[PDB]
Amino acid sequence: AAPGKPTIAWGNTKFAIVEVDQAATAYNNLVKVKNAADVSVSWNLWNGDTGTTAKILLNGKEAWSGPSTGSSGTANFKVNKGGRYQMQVALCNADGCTASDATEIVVADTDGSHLAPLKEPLLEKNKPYKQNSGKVVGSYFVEWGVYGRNFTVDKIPAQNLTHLLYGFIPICGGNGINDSLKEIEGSFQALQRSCQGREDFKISIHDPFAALQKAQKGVTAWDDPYKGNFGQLMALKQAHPDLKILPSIGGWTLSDPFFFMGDKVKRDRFVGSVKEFLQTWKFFDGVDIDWEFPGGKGANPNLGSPQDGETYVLLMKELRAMLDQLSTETGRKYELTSAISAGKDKIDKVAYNVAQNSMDHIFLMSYDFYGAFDLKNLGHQTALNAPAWKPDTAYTTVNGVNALLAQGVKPGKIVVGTAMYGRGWTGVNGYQNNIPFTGTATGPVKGTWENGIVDYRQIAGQFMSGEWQYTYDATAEAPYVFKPSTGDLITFDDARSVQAKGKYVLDKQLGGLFSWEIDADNGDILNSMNASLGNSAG
Amino acid sequence: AAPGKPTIAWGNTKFAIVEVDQAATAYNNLVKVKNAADVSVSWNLWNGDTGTTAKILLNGKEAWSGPSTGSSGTANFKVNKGGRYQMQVALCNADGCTASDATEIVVADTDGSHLAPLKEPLLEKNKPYKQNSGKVVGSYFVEWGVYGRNFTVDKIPAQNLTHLLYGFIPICGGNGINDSLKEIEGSFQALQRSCQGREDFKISIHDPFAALQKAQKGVTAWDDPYKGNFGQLMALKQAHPDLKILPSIGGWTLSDPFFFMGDKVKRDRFVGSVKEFLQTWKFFDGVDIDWEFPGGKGANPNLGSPQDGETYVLLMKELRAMLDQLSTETGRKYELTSAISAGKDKIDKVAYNVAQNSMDHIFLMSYDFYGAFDLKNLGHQTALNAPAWKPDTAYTTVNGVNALLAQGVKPGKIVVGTAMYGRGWTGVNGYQNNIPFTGTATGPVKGTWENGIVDYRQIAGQFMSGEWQYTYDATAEAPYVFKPSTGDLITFDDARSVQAKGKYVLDKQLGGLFSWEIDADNGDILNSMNASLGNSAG
Repeated sequence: AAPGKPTIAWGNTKFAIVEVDQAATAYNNLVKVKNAADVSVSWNLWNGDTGTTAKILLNGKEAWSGPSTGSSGTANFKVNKGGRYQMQVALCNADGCTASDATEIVVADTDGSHLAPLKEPLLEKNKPYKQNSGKVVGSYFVEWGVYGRNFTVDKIPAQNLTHLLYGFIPICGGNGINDSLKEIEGSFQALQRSCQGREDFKISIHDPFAALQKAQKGVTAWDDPYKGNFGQLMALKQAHPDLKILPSIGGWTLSDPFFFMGDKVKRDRFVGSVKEFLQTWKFFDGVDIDWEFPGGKGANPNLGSPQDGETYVLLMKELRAMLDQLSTETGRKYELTSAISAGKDKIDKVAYNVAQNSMDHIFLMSYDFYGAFDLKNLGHQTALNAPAWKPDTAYTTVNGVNALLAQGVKPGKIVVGTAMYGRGWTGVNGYQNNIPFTGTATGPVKGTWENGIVDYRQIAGQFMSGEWQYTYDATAEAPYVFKPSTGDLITFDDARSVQAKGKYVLDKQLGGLFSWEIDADNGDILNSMNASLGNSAG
Repeated sequence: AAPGKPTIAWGNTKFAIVEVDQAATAYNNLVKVKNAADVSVSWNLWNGDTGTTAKILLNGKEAWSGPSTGSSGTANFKVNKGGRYQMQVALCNADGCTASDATEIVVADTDGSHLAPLKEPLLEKNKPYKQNSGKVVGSYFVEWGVYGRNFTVDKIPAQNLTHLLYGFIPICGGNGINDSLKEIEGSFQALQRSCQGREDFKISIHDPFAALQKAQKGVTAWDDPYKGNFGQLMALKQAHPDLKILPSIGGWTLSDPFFFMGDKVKRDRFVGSVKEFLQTWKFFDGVDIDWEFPGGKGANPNLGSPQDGETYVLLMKELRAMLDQLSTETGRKYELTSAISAGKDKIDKVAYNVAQNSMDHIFLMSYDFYGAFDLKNLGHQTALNAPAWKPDTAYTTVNGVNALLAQGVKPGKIVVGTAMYGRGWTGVNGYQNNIPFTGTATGPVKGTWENGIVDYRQIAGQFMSGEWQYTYDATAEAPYVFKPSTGDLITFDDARSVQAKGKYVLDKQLGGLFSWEIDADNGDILNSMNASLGNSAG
């Protein structure tokens, strides 16, 4: 007669293709890319003839086969695709096969193929939109917002975005390569711990704890291979297969390494590490280059050179050539984008009309025009246009857009930025005709996380009541709150300015809108971004 | 300054003192008694000075110590007591110690020290009693009731018992030693699989799957070392520390090995295997010996000898001497009990007046007096007394008790049995004066699980309506249902007969009441057992 029915032995059922070492702090030791997961099963025959051949089946397809020589057995085999499988053990003899009940096993991959969709309800005032305009709707998610700000991937109103940028992936390098990090306590040392044993000019993960190890909704079990931001990004991708997730390389304190990329040896090393990073972390859909800024004038006063524009253009052609190869090997579409300065002075330094051919989108940083970094020159930090009182204002969204169009950049490539925070000053005095902006400040406003910067959420929450006057400047197309008693003044974006920006994009045929940073919004800014571009309410 | 704060690495947190191999069917390979569990921890220092010495603390007491030579570490140490501990990793230097947040680890033992109390609500008609009479209230739980009967440890109304007997632990041995098992399909072969490589005359587990591996409430996780009946018995003991759990060795089909114990070599081997079993499975509180029966007349017609009574008495003195040693080594009290035949003919074969000195309780099997095993002689299967119509009836509870008292057994040692099932016949005919019991049967009643036997629950549920007449015989003190049309007749115990038995115990100063088998009751029998002995309603 046919063999008796085997019983799957209790044992581990979660295996990984890409493994994360749990007692490793250096990137190089933290991640192990294998070709396949090593799976193992054991069975007991409590009752009956043990058959003559034992088989392991994954979804009814044989993964292993061997002689059934006893009451218990163990099979070791390799699984090369991530997913959840129904595993069965079958005992066979000339009279037939007897299969065990199925046990589900999990083969993890950076695909997020083994995960359940992270599908969370929209919070605060976020409202549902359908992404039907065909315009980009983007925002940045910051790796460190998981601590004090406590804004985790599960809180992102994901259906309201087309593009999610992850700030920020660092470039390895010590003294001389990453000095701007030193201004932030423990930041420089964390990068040297993460980069131990790794070559300078290779990409790494800044905070491996927040990125891969912190338990977050959906990746809370001890044995989940991927936890933290990466693990929830994999799951969110299961839930929204259309959302493009781009790693952002660079930023204000992480831009120093780009200034050395004039050396091709270093550039090729960098480009090869990014190819490797995308092959390691499969849920990412391309790369975002946030070099602040070719020519200098970023965090480090000692860097900047006239060669910068050329290295920038070569870097984009080369990344594009590696993304094009990756695309054809994998069958996916990889995007190459870049966040650039909106100042005409910085735009002038690069040949965007040339660089645009390697790029999918150009994220125009049309924010930070004015702030507590300047106490003498007050103005609208993100206005579309120049104010009435100073028509020649240099820093304007339109000046930014016009500079690029002038170079020959196609309008469709340009994604306009919106701020989800305001910048302010305290002690504004000596203003004329009631425009506090004509006065001078004595300091920076008390901020949410840090001085001079305020989360929109808190602006919306506390500063639109009490002594706070509110004015919507309709010439510049920008709002501002002012508290006369203390001279506190804040420049920010609101649902109306965002609407002005959204209509502008439509009129000029620009590419979409993006914002910095999603954690700071209460939903008003994102709702407005979606609405103004013509996305349908869901 | 003091070291930074370490982060416990994700990893296994469940270790075992006594380990169960998960791909082993033979008792000898299934269980491994170690002196201590082997515990392991890893940590990462994401931020700060790694200190100079690393320590592992279990509830603030150091378990391991070593040089802190980096950002990550691993400690391996031994824990010798089961329990749940708050584990912390601390980094120390001359400026102070910095302790991690606590991670709970589980060190499993057969104590059930690592488990949460299995504290389940009473089901069906079970009502709560306080065990204040000081009388024994016992019942048997059968290992195989977990399948078809589907009665698991979580369904036992545990607060309503003083003693729980687990049926049945087998004695190893093949051809000639365990032939009675052969009458039950696969039973003999299961014992040979369990006993592979183990000496004849050593105790084993019949069904290791039901006993240790079947997922049951409270022991459902893959990594719980103890699942099945044993695992839930450990947990139930956490919940009811006062309930005595006794393994029952023997029974109807497992009694054959006792007949060879006249050879001391075999007896000593048996006694040593039981000491070992109690040291392995710590939630057990002594041993129950169910030798059916010294002198023969059990399942095997080829066994029985006049020496049996002597071997029985020696076996009890020797078990007692090993339990007395175990008690003093552990500081616990171990009970030695025995289930014996209530027939005067079988009682006469042993010197109970002598054996009683080694025994805590004698479970008098005052049930099975009559059944479908005899179609010509009908009678009350568990009556206290003789019926009016046959005053000389041999098989009676009182005849059973009287035989022992006559031998000199102390009344206090005697625990009277109650049935939680009925035995019946079909086609009763030729009865006189309306007593179906004066007729003859033609077969056995259709039973619940098997022919001739009915669960009380089903008697209570289906046969006290319809054509079923009901009569309570107040002379014998026993009820019976009869269906005249088919001649179906059933003898059983009910709440009134149990009350009669309970008052008898009180009057005669007997030890308590016990029943066979708890799965079959709906609560009526147990309620009555508790009530009749004078236990207070809770």
